Amino acid sequence: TNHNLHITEKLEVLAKAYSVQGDKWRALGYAKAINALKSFHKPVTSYQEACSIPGIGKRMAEKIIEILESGHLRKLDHISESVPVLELFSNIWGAGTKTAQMWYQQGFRSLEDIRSQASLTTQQAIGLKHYSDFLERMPREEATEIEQTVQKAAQAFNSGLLCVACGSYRRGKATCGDVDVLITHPDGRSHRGIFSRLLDSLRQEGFLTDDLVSQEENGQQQKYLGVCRLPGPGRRHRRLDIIVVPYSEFACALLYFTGSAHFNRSMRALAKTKGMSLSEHALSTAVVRNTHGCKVGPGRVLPTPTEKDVFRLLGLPYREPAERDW
DNA sequence: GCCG
DNA sequence: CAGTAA
DNA sequence: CGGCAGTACTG
Ligand SMILES: O=c1ccn([C@H]2C[C@H](O)[C@@H](COP(=O)(O)NP(=O)(O)OP(=O)(O)O)O2)c(=O)[nH]1
Ligand code: NA
Ligand code: NA
Repeated sequence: TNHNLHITEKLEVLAKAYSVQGDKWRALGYAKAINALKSFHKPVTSYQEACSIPGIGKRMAEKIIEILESGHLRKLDHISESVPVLELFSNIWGAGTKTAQMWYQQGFRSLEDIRSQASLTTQQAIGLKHYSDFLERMPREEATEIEQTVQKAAQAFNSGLLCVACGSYRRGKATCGDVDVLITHPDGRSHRGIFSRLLDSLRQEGFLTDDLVSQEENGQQQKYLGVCRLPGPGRRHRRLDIIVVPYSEFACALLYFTGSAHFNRSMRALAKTKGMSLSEHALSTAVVRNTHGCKVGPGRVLPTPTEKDVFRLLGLPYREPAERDW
């Protein structure tokens, strides 16, 4: 359906350069425009037409028309030579633009440089060991197998636990970057202490191979981010994210964890225009903010038993997970 | 970068 | 806290 | 001019 491939391919290069150099708001603008172009019904053929599309302004319009007339984009030719190396480094899990830029300034140019000379955090060393694996997407059928491994282990010590795979899986994608498993209990209390029992059970059977984020000390753990691998030959290491939530938060946690990320941001932005606030925990009304958009007063939580309730309270038509890519 |  | 991530 | 989402770990 992308009727503007020659344009977007060039804009994506520029967008990625801004992102990895840390100019996140400018990169957000490019991401907004690129999506608007991927979804326009026709080839965009004029400056006046390009401007009419939400997310495209005068500046983006004159880049589009430069591409159309000449097949090239002058700005690409002056992208810093550092950008491919910065992208290489920031694809290490646990390293972002700041770390990538420091490693670059220190003279490193390759993952061999990083391995042999760089200071690495515990997470980054795991990211580097699984560098290729964390860039691959698994078939969704393997995500099912991972969800079932987690569900069988959780339900072995409490059969009442509800487990649901979210993210790209629940949105129906053919491949998945990780598996996002949401766990809750329909009664309202038994979700306490389950992380400790769950993670121990998945470690005893050899399924978890490394931990990236897991605060197991004080019992208030909300998320586990780590690495798993199914048994047998031909298996890769896969990213696993688990969250455990109170039942009263199930609809908002499901909404958050199904995403997409841009869908969540657009929904939360709409809530803010209404004096409301939407998080993974709750939809709140009568939220008080200052002129900068920052919360200065808490509001009150609205009951949201189902995802449909959240849309309804925001004045929105319900959208099925497969329709939430943007 | 866009846009209110 | 800054950095990174979901 | 200035916001662009709202959260949870790490050290
Ligand atoms: O910045 C973010 C990132 C993720 N999220 C939510 C939405 C996202 O779908 C969910 C899971 O995050 P993932 O990184 O797993 N993204 P997703 O599952 O959609 O795609 P994939 O895992 O296949 O890359 O967390 C946000 O709200 N903000
Ligand atoms: Na990274
Ligand atoms: Na995911």
